[PDB]
Amino acid sequence: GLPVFITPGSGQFLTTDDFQSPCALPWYHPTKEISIPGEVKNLVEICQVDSLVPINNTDTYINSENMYSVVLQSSINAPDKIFSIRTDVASQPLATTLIGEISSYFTHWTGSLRFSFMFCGTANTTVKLLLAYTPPGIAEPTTRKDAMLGTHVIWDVGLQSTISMVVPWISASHYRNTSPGRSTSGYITCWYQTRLVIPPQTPPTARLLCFVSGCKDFCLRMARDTNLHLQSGAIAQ
Amino acid sequence: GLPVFITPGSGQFLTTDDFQSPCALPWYHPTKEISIPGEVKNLVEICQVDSLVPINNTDTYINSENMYSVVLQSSINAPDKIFSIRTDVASQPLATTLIGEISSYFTHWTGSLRFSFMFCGTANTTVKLLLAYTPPGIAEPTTRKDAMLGTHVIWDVGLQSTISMVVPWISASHYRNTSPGRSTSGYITCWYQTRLVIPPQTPPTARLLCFVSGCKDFCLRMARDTNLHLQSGAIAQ
Amino acid sequence: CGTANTTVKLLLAYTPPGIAEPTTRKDAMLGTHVIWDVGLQSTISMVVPWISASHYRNT
Amino acid sequence: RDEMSLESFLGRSGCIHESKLEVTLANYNKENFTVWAINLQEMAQIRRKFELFTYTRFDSEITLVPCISALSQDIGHITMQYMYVPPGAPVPNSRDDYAWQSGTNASVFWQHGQAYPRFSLPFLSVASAYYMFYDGYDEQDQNYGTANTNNMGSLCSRIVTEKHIHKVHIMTRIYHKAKHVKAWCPRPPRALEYTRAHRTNFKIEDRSIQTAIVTRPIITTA
Amino acid sequence: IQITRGDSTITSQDVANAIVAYGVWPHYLSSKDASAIDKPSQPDTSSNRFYTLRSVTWSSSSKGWWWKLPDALKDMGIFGENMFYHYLGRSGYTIHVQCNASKFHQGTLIVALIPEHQIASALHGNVNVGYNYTHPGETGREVKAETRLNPDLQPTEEYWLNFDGTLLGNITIFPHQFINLRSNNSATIIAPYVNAVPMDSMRSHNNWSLVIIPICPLETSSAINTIPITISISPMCAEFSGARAKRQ
Repeated sequence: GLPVFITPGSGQFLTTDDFQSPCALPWYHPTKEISIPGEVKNLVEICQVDSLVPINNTDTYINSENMYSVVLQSSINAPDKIFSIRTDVASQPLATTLIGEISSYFTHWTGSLRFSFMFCGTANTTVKLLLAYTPPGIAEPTTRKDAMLGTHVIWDVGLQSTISMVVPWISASHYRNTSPGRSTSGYITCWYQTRLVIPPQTPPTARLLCFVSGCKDFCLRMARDTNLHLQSGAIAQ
Repeated sequence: GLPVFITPGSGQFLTTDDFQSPCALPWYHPTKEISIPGEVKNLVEICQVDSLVPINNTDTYINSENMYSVVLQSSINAPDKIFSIRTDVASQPLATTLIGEISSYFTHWTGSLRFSFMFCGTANTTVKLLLAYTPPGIAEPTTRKDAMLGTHVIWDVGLQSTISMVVPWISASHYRNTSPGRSTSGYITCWYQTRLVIPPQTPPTARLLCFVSGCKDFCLRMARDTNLHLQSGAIAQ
Repeated sequence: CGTANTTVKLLLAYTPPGIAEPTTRKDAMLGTHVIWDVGLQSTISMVVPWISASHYRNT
Repeated sequence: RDEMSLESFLGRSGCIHESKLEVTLANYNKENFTVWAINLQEMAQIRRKFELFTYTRFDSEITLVPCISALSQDIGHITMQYMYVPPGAPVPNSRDDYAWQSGTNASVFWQHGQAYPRFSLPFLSVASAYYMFYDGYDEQDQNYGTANTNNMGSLCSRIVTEKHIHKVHIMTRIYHKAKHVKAWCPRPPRALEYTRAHRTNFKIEDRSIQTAIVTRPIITTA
Repeated sequence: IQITRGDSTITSQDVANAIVAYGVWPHYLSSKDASAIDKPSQPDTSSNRFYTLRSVTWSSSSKGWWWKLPDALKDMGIFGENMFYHYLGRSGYTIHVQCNASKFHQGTLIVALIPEHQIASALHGNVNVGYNYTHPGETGREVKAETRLNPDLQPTEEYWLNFDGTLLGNITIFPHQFINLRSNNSATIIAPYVNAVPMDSMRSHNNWSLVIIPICPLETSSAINTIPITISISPMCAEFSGARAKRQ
C-alpha cells in the first residue's frame, strides 16, 4: 500500500507523550456540564491570594494560631528589632503559605512578592513601625538606623491598620532555583520606630499579622514534587 | 485503516539519521535567549583569522614563545636561506594553527591560504627579505637565485613592518585530501636579499613573525576526527 | 625641556580646597588629573577652576 | 560551506555515556538502579569540539541502545525503565524509590525486541546558554570553573521485572545529539590532554608537557 | 590627540584605530533582555572615566602579565565602590595599553582580551585554583619563576599555553592587538559585556581577562634596558542592581 519507514522510538511508552487512544466507552454520552462557581484555570490565581505567614515559628507557638502573629510591646525596654524573615518563596516561614506551597511544586520561580501587614491592636493604640527590605547579597540589618538607611517604610499604625510593600525581583538569571538560598535571598525586617502608645485602661500589648502573595509578574517553571509533604504512612482504605 | 508497507531499514537506529522525537518536557518553556556578542555560525569564520605559525619548531625552542619567531642576523656570514615550510594546511608547522586545527577535523580541503609576516625589529633596522612560493611538483629552492626566478616578493622592511602574500590553489582535483603530501605540496621559502642593516647602539638581531589564514575560497568537506588531539588519559571527574 | 627622543608619562593632578594634597600616585589619579604623554607634544595646559564660598576671596 | 555550519560540526550524535547494570541476588533493591548526571564533557573528542566556543545553546536528542547479555538460565524477557530526572528534582537512591513513578519526571519503558528508545530535551539552563568555560567561583568561593546553571539533569535506569532475574548483564549506550545549535566567542583548540572535568588543568605527574607540534632538526628544510 | 572622559584625561590616545571586541559596541541592557522585566532606568555617567593602573616594567626576561575584569578595578573609586555596594552588575570597558619606547627599542606584545578566561592550576592531581589568586586586584599577575604559597591553589605559569592548555599563537582568535614597537606603541580594545546572563555577581565572576604576552623579547642598548607599559581602563555603560547601605 503506502511505503512507511519506522522511526527510532516507535512502540515505546514515554510517560510524557501525547497521543490519541481508542475510547473504551465510545457510545457513552457523559453527563452535561453545569455552572459551578469558582473555576480555576491557572495556578497563578492561587498565588495571588494573600495568606498568613507563620512569622512566629518558634517551639513555643509552633502548633497554635499564635505562630501567625507577633506581639508588640509598649514598654520602653523591648529590643528595637521585632522580627525578620527571608524573602525566598520556598524558605521558612513563607514555605508553608499558599504561594510557598504552590512554589514548592516547581523548580524555577521569578517575580515580585507582596507583603501586607495588619495591626491587631486597639482603636486608640498607636505606634510607628519601620518595615525594611534588604536586597540579596548583604546580611540583614542589625540596628534601626542601618535598616532605615536602606529601602524602608515608616508605617504609622494609628488611622490605617494595613499597609503593603512590594519586594522586587533581583536576580542574575531570569528565573531562579526554587530551593532556598541565604546569600541569594533578601530580608524583611521589622523595627520599632516608637513603642506602643496607649491611653489608660488599655491592653499594654497588641498583635501584628503578616501576609504574602505574588504579583502579576510572579511565575513558576519546571514542575517537580513538593517536598513540604512527605507521605510515609499506610493510607489504608 | 490505511494500508501501509514497511520498508527495509525500519526500526533501525542509524546514528546519522534525522527524525523527530517526543519531547520529554513538553510543558517546560526554556529560558529566553539574550544577545551575547560574538555568535559564530560557520567554522569558516574561524579559518579566516590569522594565527601565528610555530615556524621555529625545533627541539631548542619547542615549548616556548620562541617557536613562533625566527631570528634575523645582521652579520655578513649568515646562510642565505632563513626558513622554509610546506603549504599544506595539515602539515607541520601549519597543523597546530587555527586553520590547521579546524582542517584536521575534515578530510577534504580547497582554497587559497594567506601568509602574513611581521618584522619585530627596531624602527631604524632595515632589511630586504625575499619571500618565495614554490608550486607543488618541484623540490624547494636551494639558492636565492632559483628562489627569485619563481614567483616571489622582495619585501623591504624599513617603512612597512607587514606584508602578505597569497598561496593559490593548485590541484588536479577540486578538493584535495586533508592529509599532508610532500610531492603534492607547495613551499614557502624566506631568503636574505640583504642582511640586517642598523645604526650604532642597536640590537644586532631582530625577530620575524609568520601568520596564516584561509581566504574567501577556503573550504572543507567530509568531517573526521582530528588527529592533533589524542586522548589517552583518565579525565577523572 | 627634554630631548626629541626622550619620552615619559607625567600625571598632573588638581586637588580642590578642603582636602590635604595627595600622597600617592593612585590617590592623585583618583581625583581630577591628566596623564600627559610628553613624546610628540612638549606642551600641555590645564585650568584650575574657581571654587569658593564667596564670590571673591581674600588675596 | 554548509557542512562547516555549527549544526554540522556539533549537531552530530555521539556516545556520551556507557551505562552498565548487573543483576545482584543479595538484595532486591541493592544498587540495581543506575543514576548518571548528564554531562557532555566526559568524552575528550566531544569535549574538545564544544570547547571551541565559550557559550553554546542547543536542544537535545537522547537515543538509548540497550544490550542484554544472559550468562545462563534464560531470563530472556525483561522490562527496562529509563527515567530522566530534570535539574533540581530529587534522584532515586533505591530500585523502588518513589522517584520511579513520579509524574514530573519522564520515563520510557523498553522491552527487548522493541525499537530503540528516543526522546528530546529542550534547552535546560536558567541562563541563556551553557558555559563551556567559567572564570568564576561558587557562592562559597570554591569549586571555581564549574557553573551551577549548566546542570542538565540525570538519566536513570532500573530493571522492572521481579524474580525472573538470573544474574544478567545490561549495557546501555547513551547517544546524544545537539539540535538547533548556537555558539558564541570562539577559543583556540585544546592542545593538551584533559585531566579533570570542569577544569582546564593540564599538568600531569612525572610526565613532560606534550603538544601536537612535531619538531624538526633544521628550519631551512621543510 | 587626547581622550578626556570624566575628570580624567589620557593624552596619546590619538586616532580611532582600536579594536571593538566581537564587533559589538558597549551598550546598556535593553529591557527585552533584562532579567527582572524592566528597570525604570540606569543612567549614570559617574563611573565612566579612566582608571590608570601602575605601569608594569617590561624587561628582557618578562614572560607575561594578566589582569581580570572587573576584579582589577575593585578598588578604583566610584566603580570599585559601586561594585562593592551592589549585588549585581554588568559593564563593558575601554582598555588602553601603551608603552613608552624610542626608535632604538624593539619588541612586540600581544594584547588580548579573553572572555571567560578559566585558568588552569599549576600542580598535577586533584587541585584547583584558589579565589585569592584569580583576584589579584589592580596589581595583576606577573609570570614568575620564584616558588609561591598554597601551591596547589596557585594558577599555572605556562604563558605559552595561554594559562589554560591552548597554544599561544592561536590566542589571536580573541579580540586583540599587536604592539610592534617599531610601528605602534599602543593598542586599544573596546569590549562590551559578555556573559550568558544580563548581570552578575562581579565579586564571584570575572567576565573579561586582559592578557599581555611578549611574543618578541624586548631588546635595546639604552642605559636602563627596560620600558614601562601603562594600562588605562574605562568602564562602559556600567549598570548595577540591588544596592545596599554604605558606611554602615
